[PDB]
Amino acid sequence: STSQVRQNYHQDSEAAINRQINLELYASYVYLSMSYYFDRDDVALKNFAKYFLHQSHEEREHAEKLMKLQNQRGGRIFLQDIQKPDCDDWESGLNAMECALHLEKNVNQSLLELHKLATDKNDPHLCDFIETHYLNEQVKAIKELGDHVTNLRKMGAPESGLAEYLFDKHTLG
Amino acid sequence: STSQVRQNYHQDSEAAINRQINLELYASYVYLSMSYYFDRDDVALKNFAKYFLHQSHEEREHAEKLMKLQNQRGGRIFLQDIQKPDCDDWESGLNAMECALHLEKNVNQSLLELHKLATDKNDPHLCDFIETHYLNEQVKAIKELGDHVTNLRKMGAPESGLAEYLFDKHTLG
Amino acid sequence: STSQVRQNYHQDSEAAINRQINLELYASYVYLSMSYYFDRDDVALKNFAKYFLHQSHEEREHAEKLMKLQNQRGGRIFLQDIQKPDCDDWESGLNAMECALHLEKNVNQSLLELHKLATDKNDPHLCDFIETHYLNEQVKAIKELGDHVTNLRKMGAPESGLAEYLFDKHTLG
Amino acid sequence: STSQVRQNYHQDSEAAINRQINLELYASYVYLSMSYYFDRDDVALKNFAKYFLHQSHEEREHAEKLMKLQNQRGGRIFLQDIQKPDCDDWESGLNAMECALHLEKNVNQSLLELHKLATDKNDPHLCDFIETHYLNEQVKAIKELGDHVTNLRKMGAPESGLAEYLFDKHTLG
Amino acid sequence: STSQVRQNYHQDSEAAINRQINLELYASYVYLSMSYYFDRDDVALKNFAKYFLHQSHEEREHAEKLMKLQNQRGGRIFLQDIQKPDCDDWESGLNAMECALHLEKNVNQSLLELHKLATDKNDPHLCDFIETHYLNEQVKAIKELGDHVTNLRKMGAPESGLAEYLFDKHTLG
Amino acid sequence: STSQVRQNYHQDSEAAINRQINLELYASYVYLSMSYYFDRDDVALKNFAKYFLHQSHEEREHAEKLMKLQNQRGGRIFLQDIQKPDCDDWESGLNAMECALHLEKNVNQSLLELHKLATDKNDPHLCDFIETHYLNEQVKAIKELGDHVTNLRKMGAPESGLAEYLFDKHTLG
Ligand code: NA
Ligand code: NA
Ligand code: NA
Ligand code: NA
Ligand code: NA
Ligand code: NA
Repeated sequence: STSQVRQNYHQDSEAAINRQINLELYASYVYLSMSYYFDRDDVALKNFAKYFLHQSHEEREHAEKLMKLQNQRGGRIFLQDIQKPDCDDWESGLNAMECALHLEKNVNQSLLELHKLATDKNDPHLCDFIETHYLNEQVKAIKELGDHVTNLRKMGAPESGLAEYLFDKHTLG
Repeated sequence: STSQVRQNYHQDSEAAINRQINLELYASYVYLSMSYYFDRDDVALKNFAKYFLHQSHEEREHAEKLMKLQNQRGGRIFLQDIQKPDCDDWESGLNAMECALHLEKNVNQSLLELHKLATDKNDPHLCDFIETHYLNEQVKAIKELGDHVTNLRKMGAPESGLAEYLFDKHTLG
Repeated sequence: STSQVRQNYHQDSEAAINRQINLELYASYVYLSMSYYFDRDDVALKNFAKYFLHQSHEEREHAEKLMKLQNQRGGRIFLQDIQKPDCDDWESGLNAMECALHLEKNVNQSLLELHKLATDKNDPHLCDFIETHYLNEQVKAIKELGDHVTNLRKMGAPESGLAEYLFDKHTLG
Repeated sequence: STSQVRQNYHQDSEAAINRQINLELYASYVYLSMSYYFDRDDVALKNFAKYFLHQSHEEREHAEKLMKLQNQRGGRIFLQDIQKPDCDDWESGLNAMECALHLEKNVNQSLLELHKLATDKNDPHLCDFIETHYLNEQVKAIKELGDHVTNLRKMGAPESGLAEYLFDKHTLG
Repeated sequence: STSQVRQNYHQDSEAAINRQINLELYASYVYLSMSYYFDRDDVALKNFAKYFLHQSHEEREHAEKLMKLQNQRGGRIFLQDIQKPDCDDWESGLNAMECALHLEKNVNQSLLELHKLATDKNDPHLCDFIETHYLNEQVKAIKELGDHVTNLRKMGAPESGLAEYLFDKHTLG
Repeated sequence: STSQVRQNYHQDSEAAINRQINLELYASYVYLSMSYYFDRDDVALKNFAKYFLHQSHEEREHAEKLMKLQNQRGGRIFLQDIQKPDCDDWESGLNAMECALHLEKNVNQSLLELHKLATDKNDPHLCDFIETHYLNEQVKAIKELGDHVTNLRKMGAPESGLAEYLFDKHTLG
């Protein structure tokens, strides 16, 4: 019943990897919802739409890399429903960037809890996998979203529709 | 409240497009689950894994094209949870191909019901969108999966593990 | 007497690196013996021979990288005899792949014990050297050998000589 | 007052990163002083001058990478005076290489103390940043300077001015 | 004790060159502090950060050219501590440009005092070195910073965060 | 039990080929030990290290060519332990070259005894294999090592560390 490849891979780590797969698929779905909000004819910011669609595809790659890790270590993937995002209408480019920053901090907190579990189960391959492929990516994503929120607030968003239009052209274009 | 672009787009068509978006995202998730089943070390058929991962990414493109249509016609996308697939373990390459054929026939039946609704609401742009981008794609997908099931059964799958290995190398490779 | 470069490098870590050098040279020698078994005229599977000769040369590179680490940290290499492999005749391609999987799991267990010693002696350079250059290589090697054993058993090896011939041509060729 | 990006970044780690920035800027300044000592007309070893000027520019890049890390994690850089180096006249190429080895061991000891603090504050992103970008660089720098000191002493430096001239041409040229 | 190359190089000129080396290293350090202020997530003007980091590296080249001059004329470099800059937080892009203009005028006044000393000691090689490599560079730097301050004030900085964002994109980008 | 390919291949020749395989693997291991001695920070002669590592890899190719010969003639390879080299510390570049000359003369004496056995068992294919692939290689290796020992002794090694440094740069570089 145990996989012939499994070695030093605790059942609690296997279950935490399955929960992280679901959270990465959920973040992919939130960014897909934000992307198509900015494609609506009454919002119409195409480079915001492009930026969040690229983030949706990168979160799906993060989930597929954890599914490959679960099979490489001999664990078994167990998928759950992907809940729908908490908003349908994201209000403004600034509000969506602030929601993305909040989501990325939540994903980063889950990865730090997974690292702590891997360290407590003395699984250095899993600790290094999370440090190499996920933790610096999340620090860079959080710093980029914080810079975007700071620039939109300083330019006068959300009240200034000129600010979001020019940020869409000069920063996200 | 009505979109400034909306013309000849009935609320029942808008709701049926939202249900089809969810079904395409669900099919993407079923094929992602099949792909990583064939990547397990106790199944180990890499070209089956590749074939179903490519199908998962194509179903996500089908869902994003319907989200773009909903915004082009001035409807509003409403997302729902993506339910987890009906199986975790798909048994054999033949059983997964038969499950994919069943899923693609279900998706095709939903598209034929959407076409019938668009014809009854006299929406020729939506009828042509479904004929141009979805109905022939589904007939081709169903005929390719039927050919794969026929070849695997004739070669002696699922009992012959030699049959699935050589089908993985010569048809899916 | 202490090297002028030595810093934060405990004598127990130096001795464990010398034991790991010997185990990597021993694994190189086991794979060289398997390679030339499959080159015999009464076994004659050339791509099995090639696959194990490539593994023998990669294990010698693993040993030379640990010898370079021992000199970079100011430890002193102490070599021991390389024992001959436990078998002369490896029986079949499936039996040799299962023996290789067993050997790679043993090498991985020794590397996990070396990581635990480096963590207990607070030597983060040595922990990171082992995570960066050895632990993911071993997880990938073990998953590839597990996939090869699974495919050979499903195709009907070792009893089916047709199975090993076609695996040699289509997977290892 | 807390940065919007800050997560899992303890104030003691932030202060230790500010001290390491100052030590890397101080090492850049020591190597700049050594470089221009070997450019004097009464010392005149141009490849020693080039080697230490390249080391000065690499230590400034090490300091700027830690300043970028401090902003990526939401800490605040606080700069201090850069003290002048302990020598004006470095005596001979061998004495300067021995002083560089001593300086690089001091920088490495400070990085090992920073790693230990990051491990005690459970900050795996900072532990991995220090292992990935600093600890192996320092082990390589210390082993290269130890090899240079060994070769200059064996060739008869500092008493043999022929030894330093030929080392400048054949090893540093 | 006198260098074999020294000719027509007065001890007061040698000491003034050592003070100018320290001032160029201090200006390099002020611009490095400004650069990383604009890289903070709550300021986030990347092209201001790039512009001041380039100025920091050019001031270090100005210091190294004066160290090369001191050795070419047979004087002896004597380094002093590099004091930390007068600010940690530079407030806004306009305030940092005004501080840079003030710093460059101070550096230019020191170079004009060095030229006057070289003229009073009848050292035409040193007068021409300062005119050729430093005085026109400083007039160009001061005119460029004055143009930047004028444009930022006319666009409405520092109160208009839109002004600094668009200046960062169109003038410094 | 006799191989279907075996013809004119006496059991005493088969056993002598197995002993020569072990001696070539032992010489590979002695040269690997010499290579990493010259990589130590207190010896630090990189081109001596490179020269002996290349010799280690060439002796492993000599052993693998005799394993291929044993299978081509239908004999059975029987491997034995590879004993560790007689020294851990090789003293100086001259002493290691003299030890290599002694080792290569021993390998050549074993090959001349194998040729004499093949001639006494009237096995001209094996005599020609040894003349074509091994005897002139050994005469060239012994003459090159004798030239290296002569040059190092004439330059004043081992007492002159300048001699070994310049031989490492001009002859082995
Ligand atoms: Na992610
Ligand atoms: Na579809
Ligand atoms: Na290995
Ligand atoms: Na450094
Ligand atoms: Na300057
Ligand atoms: Na040989």
